[PDB]
Amino acid sequence: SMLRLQKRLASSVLRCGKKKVWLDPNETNEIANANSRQQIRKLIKDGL
Amino acid sequence: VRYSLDPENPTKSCKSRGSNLRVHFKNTRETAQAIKGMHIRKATKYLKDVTLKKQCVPFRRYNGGVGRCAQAKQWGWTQGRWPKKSAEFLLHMLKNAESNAELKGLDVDSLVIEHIQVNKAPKMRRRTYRAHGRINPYMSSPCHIEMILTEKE
Amino acid sequence: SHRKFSAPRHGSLGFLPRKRSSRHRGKVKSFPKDDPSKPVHLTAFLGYKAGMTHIVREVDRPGSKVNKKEVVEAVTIVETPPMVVVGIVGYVETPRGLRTFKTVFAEHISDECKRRFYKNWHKSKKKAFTKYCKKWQDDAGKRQLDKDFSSMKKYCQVIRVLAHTQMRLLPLRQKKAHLMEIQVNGGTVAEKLDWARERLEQQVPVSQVFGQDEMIDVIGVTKGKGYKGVTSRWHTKKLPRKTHRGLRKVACIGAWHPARVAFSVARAGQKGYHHRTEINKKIYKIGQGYLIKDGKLIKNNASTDYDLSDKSINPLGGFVHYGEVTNDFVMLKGCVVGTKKRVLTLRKSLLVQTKRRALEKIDLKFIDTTSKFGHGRFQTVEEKKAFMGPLKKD
Amino acid sequence: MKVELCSFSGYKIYPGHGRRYARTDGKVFQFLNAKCESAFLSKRNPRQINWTVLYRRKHKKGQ
RNA sequence: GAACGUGAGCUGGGUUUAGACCGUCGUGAGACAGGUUAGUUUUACCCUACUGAUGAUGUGUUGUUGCCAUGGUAAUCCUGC
RNA sequence: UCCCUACCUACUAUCCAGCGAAACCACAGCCAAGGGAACGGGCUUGGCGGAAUCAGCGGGGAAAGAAGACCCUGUUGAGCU
RNA sequence: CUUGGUGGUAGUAGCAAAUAUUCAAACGAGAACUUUGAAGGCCGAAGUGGAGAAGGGUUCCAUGUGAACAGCAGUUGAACA
Ligand SMILES: [Mg+2]
Ligand SMILES: [Mg+2]
Ligand SMILES: [Mg+2]
Ligand SMILES: [Mg+2]
Ligand SMILES: [Mg+2]
Ligand SMILES: [Mg+2]
Ligand SMILES: [Mg+2]
Ligand SMILES: [Mg+2]
Ligand SMILES: [Mg+2]
Ligand SMILES: [Mg+2]
Ligand SMILES: [Mg+2]
Ligand SMILES: [Mg+2]
Ligand SMILES: [Mg+2]
Ligand SMILES: [Mg+2]
Ligand SMILES: [Mg+2]
Ligand SMILES: [Mg+2]
Ligand SMILES: [Mg+2]
Ligand SMILES: [Mg+2]
Ligand SMILES: [Mg+2]
Ligand SMILES: [Mg+2]
Ligand SMILES: [Mg+2]
Ligand SMILES: [Mg+2]
Ligand SMILES: [Mg+2]
Ligand SMILES: [Mg+2]
Ligand SMILES: [Mg+2]
Ligand SMILES: [Mg+2]
Ligand SMILES: [Mg+2]
Ligand SMILES: [Mg+2]
Ligand SMILES: [Mg+2]
Repeated sequence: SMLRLQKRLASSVLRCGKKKVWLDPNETNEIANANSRQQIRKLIKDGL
Repeated sequence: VRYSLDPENPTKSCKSRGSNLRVHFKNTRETAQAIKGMHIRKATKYLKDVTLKKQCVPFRRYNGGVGRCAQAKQWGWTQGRWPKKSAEFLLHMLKNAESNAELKGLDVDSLVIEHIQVNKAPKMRRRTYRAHGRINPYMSSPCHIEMILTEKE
Repeated sequence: SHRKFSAPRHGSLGFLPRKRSSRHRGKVKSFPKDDPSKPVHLTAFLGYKAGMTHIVREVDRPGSKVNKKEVVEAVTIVETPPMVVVGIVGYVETPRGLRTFKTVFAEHISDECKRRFYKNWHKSKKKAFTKYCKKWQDDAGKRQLDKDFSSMKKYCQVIRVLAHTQMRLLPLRQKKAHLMEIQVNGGTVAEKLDWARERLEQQVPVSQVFGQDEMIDVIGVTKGKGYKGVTSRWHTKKLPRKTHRGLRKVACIGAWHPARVAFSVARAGQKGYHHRTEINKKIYKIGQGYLIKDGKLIKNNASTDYDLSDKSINPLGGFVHYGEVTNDFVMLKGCVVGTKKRVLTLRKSLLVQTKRRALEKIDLKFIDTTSKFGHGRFQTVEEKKAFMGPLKKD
Repeated sequence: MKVELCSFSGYKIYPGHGRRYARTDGKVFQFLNAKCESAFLSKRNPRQINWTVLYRRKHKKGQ
């Protein structure tokens, strides 16, 4: 739907360019409902 | 409301119109002539053929610069084009036209399209910038449509 | 003012409707005025342009420096398979013109020729000349035919014959036959008529019509080259480098006060696909085609008197853009108009050709058969096999 | 028609093609094509080149 | 010869702008059918015109092979025996 | 550079879908001679004439351009001597 | 002449500066241009990068919208709420 925000935050967390971030295309609707940094740190530990 | 031409037998006919349509005026006039006598079922197909550059429209009055094509020879003219945009609009207008007939209680597969007429509308305007600090206008040419169906087998 | 340095003009005004021809096949505009001294014969024929090749010959012209020498000379191949007679048509002479009097077709017409009378064959039912052929299966039809022939005995002066091509045998893609009118120049009209009536529905080869060391007039359409600017069309001078608005132009057209522009001035347009007439083309050789005898076919066309080797005119890997030349042909000197696979209308000479050169006798020593598809270096395959040897694939 | 031989390639030259080259010393040479001509002017020794006859001759190929 | 043909066809060496050098004249500002060198060359998509290209009326419809009234027009000169 | 022109490549122009200006415009727009403000698109007398249209083309429309800067007049001025 | 309005010219001229896009999937009425992934390219540390000054002044961020604007469209945006 729209995930540029999440890519941006992911890059700020990992301290790299968003050029390197790989997301799972399948769990799109699951990512879209993130909207927050701790919740992303949760997805990192989860491994998506 | 007052239409230009009153139908001869209101029981047989239905009305429909459409106001302030962002389309080129000149395209819609000639495409409107070819269809004028035809059957409704032939036209809704016919216009779809235009979308695929299968059957042309002959450009008679507004013919300045227009290139020649082979399919026009059915109509008896050289110049023709396949103007997509004008088709898509007055295909919405027939469906809206037909449904309204259903309320009046008529058979669709006898309806001949008796009349159609275009009018110019109030122009919009944006501007384009040119050399030596000169600002010309860059104006739209929108159009008013209206049509009248009659049953004819 | 006057032009300083006078110079001859570029081009000819006598051709200058440089336009695409409606017709594709060359019309024979004017045939010769026939004369009784000779017996009856046909004036014209229909060939096809295959390709080109070399020739070698000892020449005999006393007075020239090249006397007793072996020159070479370039030649074209025009495939002219036999044509089929299917009709006559009369032509009365008037002070207005030469009105067509009465055309008479035959009973049975082939489907190659029937193809011409329809635009879309697959669609059509092929119902042509059915109700007409009835005249050839009733008393009354042949009776009106006899009336027709008797009228043509009386009043008609000139007679042309309708002879179509046998395109089926050729490799080309089109199956649609070319019809054509052929004037007869011979004796009296009666004789001319009974001869064609005799030959109706019959084959006609070329050995009948033409002979060796004859001058003929070749007609045909030029190889078109599309749009070309005035420089390439009329061949003017280029302008120099410093020009602002281009140099491949003609700068001044005309004067002021002849306020129009004249028709003589060179403009831009179509080049080629003009109808054209080459004259004085000598027939060096009518080679016989492929024909079967004793089971096996005999195809050694190019075996000459001095070489006595089996090769045919067919070169290695076929003639380019054509096929296999099985039918009879002619071997003309020099170029001729038109591209490959292009129809080429041959005609007998109007003028009485009688010079030292026109009476010259031809004796061929060698015909080159080497490939045109690149620098060929082998006449025939067995010579190749010897020079190279056995290959890996075998 | 003396079907002259090519100096370089060793091929049999047929009448109409090819191009003779007559030098100031004498020594009239025949060449089949510019490929031979260019090698001739750059003075490359033909005995090394595979497609020539002298190679297959030198190394005793065939027979 | 044709707007001393022909610049929205070129070029811009010279004449004929502004900068500067010389000789003579003029007290001077300046001058010279007296020399010298450097110096922005605009627009075509209109109408017609010509070029080439589709096409049009009439023969009931459609092909076919054909006819010519009109326009255009072409060859040139030289050498040797 | 020229005798002497040829070929190739990209971007366009070309055709299409979408979107879409302006300068200019008395009416209009086939020719010869004639007389006429002494070089006419219209007049006279002659030659003639056939729908609607496309890509090019630069002969004409004394084409557009900017109330002529050279010249003259002005009982109009400024800069300088 | 002044202001205001409308024509032909025209659905034409035109939307050509610096190599480039292609396949599938998702929301959605509708997708050449949105997003993700995949593949191919470029800027090639005197940068099409990361940070500041003068200067602009809420354009920053999120959610929703699809009238008008972004010289085609747009489910997008420095537009609107
Ligand atoms: Mg018009
Ligand atoms: Mg045009
Ligand atoms: Mg602009
Ligand atoms: Mg002279
Ligand atoms: Mg220049
Ligand atoms: Mg070839
Ligand atoms: Mg002049
Ligand atoms: Mg100029
Ligand atoms: Mg001029
Ligand atoms: Mg000067
Ligand atoms: Mg002094
Ligand atoms: Mg004539
Ligand atoms: Mg478009
Ligand atoms: Mg005038
Ligand atoms: Mg002009
Ligand atoms: Mg002028
Ligand atoms: Mg003034
Ligand atoms: Mg004045
Ligand atoms: Mg005064
Ligand atoms: Mg006075
Ligand atoms: Mg004063
Ligand atoms: Mg254009
Ligand atoms: Mg265009
Ligand atoms: Mg640009
Ligand atoms: Mg570019
Ligand atoms: Mg680079
Ligand atoms: Mg930054
Ligand atoms: Mg922001
Ligand atoms: Mg867009």
